[PDB]
Amino acid sequence: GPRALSRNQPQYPARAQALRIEGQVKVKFDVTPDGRVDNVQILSAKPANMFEREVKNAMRRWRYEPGKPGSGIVVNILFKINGTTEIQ
Amino acid sequence: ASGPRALSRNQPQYPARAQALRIEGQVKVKFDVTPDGRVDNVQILSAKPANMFEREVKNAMRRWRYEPGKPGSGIVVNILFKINGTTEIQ
Repeated sequence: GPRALSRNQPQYPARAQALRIEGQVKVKFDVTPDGRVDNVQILSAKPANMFEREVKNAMRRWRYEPGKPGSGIVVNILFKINGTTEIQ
Repeated sequence: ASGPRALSRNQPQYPARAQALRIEGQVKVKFDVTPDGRVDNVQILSAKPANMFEREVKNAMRRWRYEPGKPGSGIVVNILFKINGTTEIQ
């Protein structure tokens, strides 16, 4: 059913980035026939009180094809800290 | 411009311990290039934090390959170990 057109990545909260805190947020939502996200609910957020606002802010930006609704869709959003190298 | 030119420069592995501790670092190296195109006389000029990145830097630089027949001395490179946050939608 629902077909995503744009799913903006959330901003990594600056505090969490500075502290090198990883997280996971599991979210349930509906896709309306207008192609918008609706009825967003945070199923779990670990650690909590850190990533939820940026997750909800990103999901308001998401767009799906109109005329193809669906309800009770679950996504998992991962906030990852990773090490990379550079030869200068 | 002049001097030894690299054919291959292997990126160092991020040490597991450093990944686990989510720490960054920097290593500055001075080295020579032999006629066979190998790195030699590796000198660590700075390594911060200490006792974390030196081994993986050295192990990578022994893999590097330069043009043969064009030796040189005193080449300097800076190696960064960077931590950044990324996101994934699943």
